[PDB]
Amino acid sequence: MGPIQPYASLSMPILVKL
Amino acid sequence: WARLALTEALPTQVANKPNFTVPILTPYVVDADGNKHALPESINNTPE
Amino acid sequence: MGPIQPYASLSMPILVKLWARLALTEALPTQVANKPNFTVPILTPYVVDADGNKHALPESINNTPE
Amino acid sequence: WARLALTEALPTQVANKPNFTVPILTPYVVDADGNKHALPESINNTPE
Amino acid sequence: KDVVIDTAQHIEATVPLEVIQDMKATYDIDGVARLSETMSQLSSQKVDLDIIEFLDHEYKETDAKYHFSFDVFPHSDYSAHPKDWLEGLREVIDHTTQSMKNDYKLYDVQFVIVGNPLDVRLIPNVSWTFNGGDRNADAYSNGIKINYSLGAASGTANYRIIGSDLVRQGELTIIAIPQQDNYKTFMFYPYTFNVVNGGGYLNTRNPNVPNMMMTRRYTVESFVPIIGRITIKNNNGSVYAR
Amino acid sequence: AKWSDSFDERTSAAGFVELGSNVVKLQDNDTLVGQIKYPTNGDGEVETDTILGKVDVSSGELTLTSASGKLTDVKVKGYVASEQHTSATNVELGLTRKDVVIDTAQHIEATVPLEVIQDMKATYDIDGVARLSETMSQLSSQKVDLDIIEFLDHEYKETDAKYHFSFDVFPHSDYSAHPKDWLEGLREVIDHTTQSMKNDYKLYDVQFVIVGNPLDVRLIPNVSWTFNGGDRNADAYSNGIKINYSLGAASGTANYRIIGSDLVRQGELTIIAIPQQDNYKTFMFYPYTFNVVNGGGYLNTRNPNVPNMMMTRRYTVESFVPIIGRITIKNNNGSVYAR
Amino acid sequence: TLVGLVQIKEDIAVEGGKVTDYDLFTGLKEGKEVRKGIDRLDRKFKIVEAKWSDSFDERTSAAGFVELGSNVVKLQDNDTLVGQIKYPTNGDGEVETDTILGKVDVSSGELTLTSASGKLTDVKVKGYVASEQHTSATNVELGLTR
Amino acid sequence: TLVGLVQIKEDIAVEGGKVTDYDLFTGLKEGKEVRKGIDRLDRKFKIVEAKWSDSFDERTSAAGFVELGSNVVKLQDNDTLVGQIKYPTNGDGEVETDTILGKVDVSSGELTLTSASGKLTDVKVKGYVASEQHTSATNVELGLTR
Amino acid sequence: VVNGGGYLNTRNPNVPNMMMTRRYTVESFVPIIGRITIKNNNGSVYAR
Repeated sequence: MGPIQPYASLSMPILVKL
Repeated sequence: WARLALTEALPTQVANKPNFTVPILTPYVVDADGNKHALPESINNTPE
Repeated sequence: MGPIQPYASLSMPILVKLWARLALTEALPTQVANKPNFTVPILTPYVVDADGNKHALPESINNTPE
Repeated sequence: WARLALTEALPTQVANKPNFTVPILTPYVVDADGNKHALPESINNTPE
Repeated sequence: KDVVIDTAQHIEATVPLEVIQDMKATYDIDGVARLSETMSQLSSQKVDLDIIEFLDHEYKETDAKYHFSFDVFPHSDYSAHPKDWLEGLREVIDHTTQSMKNDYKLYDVQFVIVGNPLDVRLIPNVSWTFNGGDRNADAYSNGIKINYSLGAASGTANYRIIGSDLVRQGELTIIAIPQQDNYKTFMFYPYTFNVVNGGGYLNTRNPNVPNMMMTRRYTVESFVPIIGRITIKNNNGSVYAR
Repeated sequence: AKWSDSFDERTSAAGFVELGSNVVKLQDNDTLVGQIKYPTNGDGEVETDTILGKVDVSSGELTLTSASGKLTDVKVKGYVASEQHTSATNVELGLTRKDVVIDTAQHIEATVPLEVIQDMKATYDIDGVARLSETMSQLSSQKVDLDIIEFLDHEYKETDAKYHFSFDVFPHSDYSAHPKDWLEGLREVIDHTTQSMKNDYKLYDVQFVIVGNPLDVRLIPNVSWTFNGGDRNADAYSNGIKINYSLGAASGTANYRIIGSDLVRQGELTIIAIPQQDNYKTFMFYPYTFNVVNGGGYLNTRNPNVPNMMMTRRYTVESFVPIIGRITIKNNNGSVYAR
Repeated sequence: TLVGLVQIKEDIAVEGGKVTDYDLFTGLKEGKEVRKGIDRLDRKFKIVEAKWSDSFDERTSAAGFVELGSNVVKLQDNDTLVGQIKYPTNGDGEVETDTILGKVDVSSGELTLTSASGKLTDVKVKGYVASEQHTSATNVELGLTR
Repeated sequence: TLVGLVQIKEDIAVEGGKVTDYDLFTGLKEGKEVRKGIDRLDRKFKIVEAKWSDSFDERTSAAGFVELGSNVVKLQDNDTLVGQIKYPTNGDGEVETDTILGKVDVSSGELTLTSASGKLTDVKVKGYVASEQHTSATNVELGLTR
Repeated sequence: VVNGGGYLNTRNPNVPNMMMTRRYTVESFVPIIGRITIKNNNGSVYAR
């Protein structure tokens, strides 16, 4: 919905560089 | 109709939330000027 | 740390609003209306004054100079 | 030194994360023209 | 005397699909189980704000026949503790109670007193009591009842004192309720309480999506107004700062 | 309604007429008949009589007025029957979030050389670091509680004194009784702020706490003395005195748990709502962490060349909704028997 | 006044509502309370009083600072400052002109990016120089007299 | 082009360096594409192109719209959009002026407001009208010949 | 998929239309992609 503030949750892996 | 095997190209992990984020971890090196450079790409050129 | 982007988590309570206390339905006497429109009859007596017009009775024999 | 008792003057839940958010949930109305009003506020008034 | 119960306003909550999939996933809240209990509480306060507008309207019809002012500020030569001056409010109640039973000739009436809980606190004038202030035992208003719903038994009437914060502070209101069914003073008529889960009924704003509609039909009527108003003056707590 | 000669008797002039209790409600066959007596003159009380014969078809929505006298307009009041959906009321949920970010507070340190530790162990037998740890541990502990008073000072001023109810210890100029019993009236400014907060916030599960100076909070229990035989050996160095610092109170208005502390300034009480519902939240203290750095690692800022201890306290305190009131106690200096 | 973090300068004189890269550690002397390039702003920074070109002081009867009561623009996520507020233009007129201010600041770089759609003149802020490292502390060494 | 969400208009005029309370649902066919005050904007809003006062296109050799290559301003948390944008000023002689845009928009009120910290002419947004409320969709229909 | 029950149509809203939705997003964290432009594949290898 519009007036409900969106909460971006946190997925688990941390994506290290190579 | 056409057959659809093109959706098996990319890896599909099924979501559970319509909005979520993922972090990335990048190491840096400062240069005594404050200008940090991203590490594992800036030491990949031989005139170091 | 500065360059680390902070991530605010989500605490478990939901923090509702607060409604008032309702007790005024207990104040007035009530009875369920089975019909959406009705009438009440008001029976009242009269005294014709013996000179013409009538007066409503139990509010005209209350003052002592009768 | 002074005696200390104001850690019991207000409740103390310990915090594991150093940065978190709490949500609040409020209802609304529409006033039949588009704009909203907070619901337990605009109702608790006798000239309704 | 006629009594008509008309159709009231519908309360209805628009419920799409993605508003339910998102709130169940992001926050674990239901839009069908929280908007419903919101729709009930909004409808349950129409019937408790109509009464306050009713008694404010019905007292205005009598043109202030039973209007007996009380002053929390004691008189200029009272000269005792101003707590026991608030025992005067018990006999401004009984003076306007007997004024009702004298004019309307009532001898079987139970009375009810509605008013602000800041204002009806002056009726018992109950003093404090003390104990040990330990954090291990905090009684979060465990025994608190006598500021919202109090019983009374004077020598002139019985009372069924009601305190709710919705009515404005400053005045009291005394309603006569006779148990003799022939005589009637103020009657509340709840007709029906109807709720549909869509059921073919559309929405007013966005008709393309489902909605849960509800309404309740009711009215409240006054055959003869027996109502009094005790204007409590200077109850802002400044009786000691003067 | 307003005729061609009518007085309002609310804004008295040539205006409308209040139809007090002789309104014309809709009868059967949707007709409106009423024999009413409108006033004409204020100092004359003419009371001209008239009648309003009216009909209106409801589904046909047209009204039809006639009157035998002289009309100018009638102020009516009705609604639209909400059977055919044309206007309903909608409710929707709105949601926002509030952040409780905790950050690095000020760390305290104690610069400790080597030749000052043996200089205290020799002469005075003073432990140089166990008199500096508890010096730090009492400074950080009083830094927290001085911040709490600063928190309730500033986050009361953002309520714009909504519950600023004063009180005088000097009784009124026509009181004429013992001023010891005038202090009983403090309990009815306390119970007046309390009921004033349960009416603008509609909560009934409170544990209203009172913080205040022990000069000011002494007037709340108003306890009297007791006497005993003054033996010179069995004296009790404040053995049973605890009712001026931590006392429980149970009024008829709400329950209480008062707090007496000498850190706050004399002259003002402070009421704070604490509800037992985990949903609603008035005030909350959030202690994050507290750790000591034993010497190694961190340097010093005043003189970096020597070793030093280190201690920090990570915490914050937050106000979700500010239910806080202030009772200004006036003229409390023990000078009532001097005027 | 003694124990606590360092208070940054209150005044930020934003010209035209449009200052970019404002030096937040201005007026702090180098070394003993700030180390520019080493220390960061705390994430407790907020604005408290913002004065437009058409404000009202609401404490005096002049065009002054609008003390933002319970609508302070504080550090949200992504280290930015967004807030929609209304300020009275006239005293007894009760105009309540809307102007949103949205900006982002950098913690390590001590720069703000103050941008307002209306006519902003300055803003009074409340931020701390964080003490993740040492730039200042308090020392508690004893003393004795007989 | 057949099945998809209803795309909003692209060209937004941000003259004067900023814009406030811009209606984003303009240009749409009102009634069957969108219903103002009923349905919202979707949270996929992002800017794909911008154009400052002295910019360079680098697709044609003219002072035109600047493509944002992998530095587009996505809709971040709490519906605000910030971005540290570096843009080319000239062609072979790249002066490379920099200008930050940071902004907020409400999904419910379909109202964007953009503010740059320098000089800006216009921008080219790219967003979809939300299909949470059943405003318009695609309709499949059977047909038959012999 | 919602086989009727509340969701009206947008062309003719007076008939019981069924409705079906499917929401998804594909996103690229880092773009590792290579393209091969195969030229002259129109069977004229031997006609030439």
